[PDB]
Amino acid sequence: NQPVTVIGLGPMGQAMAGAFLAAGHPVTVWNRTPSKADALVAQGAVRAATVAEALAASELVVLSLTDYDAMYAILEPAADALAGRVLVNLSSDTPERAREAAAWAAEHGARYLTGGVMVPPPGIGTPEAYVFYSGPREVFEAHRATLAVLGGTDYVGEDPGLAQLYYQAQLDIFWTTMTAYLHATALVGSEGVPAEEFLPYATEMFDSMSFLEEMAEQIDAGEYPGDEDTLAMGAAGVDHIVHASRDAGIDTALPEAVKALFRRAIAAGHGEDSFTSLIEVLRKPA
Amino acid sequence: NQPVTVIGLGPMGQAMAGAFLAAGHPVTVWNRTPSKADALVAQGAVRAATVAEALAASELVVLSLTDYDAMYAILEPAADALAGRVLVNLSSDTPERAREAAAWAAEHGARYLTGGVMVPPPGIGTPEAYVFYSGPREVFEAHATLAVLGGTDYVGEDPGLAQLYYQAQLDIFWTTMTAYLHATALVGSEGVPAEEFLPYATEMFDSMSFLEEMAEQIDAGEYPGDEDTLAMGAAGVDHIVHASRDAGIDTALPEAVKALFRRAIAAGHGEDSFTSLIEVLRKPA
Ligand SMILES: NC(=O)c1ccc[n+]([C@@H]2O[C@H](COP(=O)([O-])OP(=O)(O)OC[C@H]3O[C@@H](n4cnc5c(N)ncnc54)[C@H](OP(=O)(O)O)[C@@H]3O)[C@@H](O)[C@H]2O)c1
Ligand SMILES: NC(=O)c1ccc[n+]([C@@H]2O[C@H](COP(=O)([O-])OP(=O)(O)OC[C@H]3O[C@@H](n4cnc5c(N)ncnc54)[C@H](OP(=O)(O)O)[C@@H]3O)[C@@H](O)[C@H]2O)c1
Repeated sequence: NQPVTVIGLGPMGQAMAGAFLAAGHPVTVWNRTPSKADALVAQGAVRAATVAEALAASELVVLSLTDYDAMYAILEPAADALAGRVLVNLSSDTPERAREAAAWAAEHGARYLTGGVMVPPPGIGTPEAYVFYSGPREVFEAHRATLAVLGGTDYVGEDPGLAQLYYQAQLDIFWTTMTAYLHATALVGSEGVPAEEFLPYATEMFDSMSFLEEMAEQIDAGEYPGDEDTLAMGAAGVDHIVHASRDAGIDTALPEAVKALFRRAIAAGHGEDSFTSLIEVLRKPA
Repeated sequence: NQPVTVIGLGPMGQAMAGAFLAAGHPVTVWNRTPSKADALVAQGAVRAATVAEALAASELVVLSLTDYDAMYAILEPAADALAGRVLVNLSSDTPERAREAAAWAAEHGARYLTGGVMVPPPGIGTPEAYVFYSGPREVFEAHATLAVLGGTDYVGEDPGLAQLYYQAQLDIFWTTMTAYLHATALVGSEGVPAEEFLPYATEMFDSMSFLEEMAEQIDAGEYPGDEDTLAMGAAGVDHIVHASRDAGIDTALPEAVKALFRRAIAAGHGEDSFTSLIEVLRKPA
């Protein structure tokens, strides 16, 4: 009961359009590569010939593109067709690029919402699916239901860049943690321990991290009471990891980066504070 | 019952000695700072007057010291008393330093078990604690007393293995903690409290349920890159670097991740699964 346009027919976009179509929403679609639409048009989507047609076809225009450079390459030549439309950009990019695009959309008559999808293309439309949303609350509340088709709707604030900040911070946890798991698996692997043999121990390590609330409370108070886990303690242990990694013939760049941050914080006088104090150097460029 | 000596009465050694004592073992203790044994001695522990008498008091000698340098400083002047003893070094150090110490102990007639303790001092004695052990399987099998401290997790004969497993677990711990704090600082740049983002970060960690598929890929050495290629990850890491830069936060951690992705792409893995990054992590630059 709401027309929807989907610019961007990549794995993600195709999934969104299909979910919109399977929810019964009128769906118009466009893509630099039309062949990517043959499937949805066969399922009942309208392949627009131009970007202008797609934009006019619906007020709600959801964008799933590689990056914002792609958006501007698509939409700028049709910028005079953006008036009245609501652009919901779900493409990954920087917060600042989102705040710049929001201003660009405004000057061209369009409203702008930023979105960060937290599921793979296949996950779109499942209970585990949720999308960070930021921008004008009224515009969000006006199109929440339509967007819920794709997954949970999580409005995080008015700043257009906030949704992407949340997304980037989550991927910052993800990729860095994945690299740590691979580095540790390589370390034990240097003595012939299969990855599937270390997996139980790695898995239980992550289940042991049930104290993040305490750390978050420390950060939010700006107080890092030392007690059972000084930063100096972690610094000594990180040195053992660096030295073990070297001895084992594996890469040392990752543990060395962690070590240098600990040294920064100790030089700043947090050695006796809780290791949460490390955030104080993480927030300050060296 | 079965005597046990504990050398090193810092927070961990004090907790280990207490556990042995509460479990009914005869316990002899030694520490460079003797005041730290007072509370234990008041409960039945024997304060050895000399390191060598501590070694002689029990065949099983548990060491809980800062590093292996502390061990040699303590034990070398008394190396002739190591004969017949079983040294169980629960001190954190490198796998190579463990192998070296095992050879030194054998030169003095002592057997050697390496241990890696995966709980803080308050965690000793819970059945939910565990300790990696490596060294002669017959020596580990003969020394029930160790279970007083927590689970006994024997990883093999190589004396370096227990510390290898331990350093790898701590590798995950500290790097993941650094990532959590950096990401928390990133959203905090715009005033999002850590306690508001934590629910989302917790979901992230609870969503890591594919590590098995990664484990099988590593063991096969096959990194089928179809769904999530390394190139796609690198592009995401670049946005993270740039967002961190724009936010005024330190970029060293994300730049370190970015450099590893670049190395893997330069090794031909751009279109492989992100697990292929292990091929650069297994080899120095
Ligand atoms: N799970 C996820 O994959 C996920 C999660 C969160 C966010 N995102 C964001 O959503 C995007 C889309 O998901 P994806 O990675 O599956 O697909 P993708 O490969 O990034 O496809 C992006 C889309 O952008 C289009 N495009 C790129 N450059 C263009 C240009 N110069 N002119 C016109 N169109 C251009 C592509 O058209 P063609 O099809 O013709 O190449 C394609 O439809 C991601 O790149 C990311 O930015 C994805
Ligand atoms: N959460 C934890 O505390 C924890 C958890 C798991 C593993 N570990 C590991 O277990 C070991 C024990 O740690 P801990 O918590 O007890 O604190 P610690 O400060 O590492 O232990 C200090 C102990 O080592 C002794 N020592 C240090 N340098 C010495 C030297 N040069 N000569 C003689 N004795 C020396 C101290 O003697 P004095 O007491 O006389 O000063 C004391 O008995 C460490 O290797 C640590 O990495 C700790």
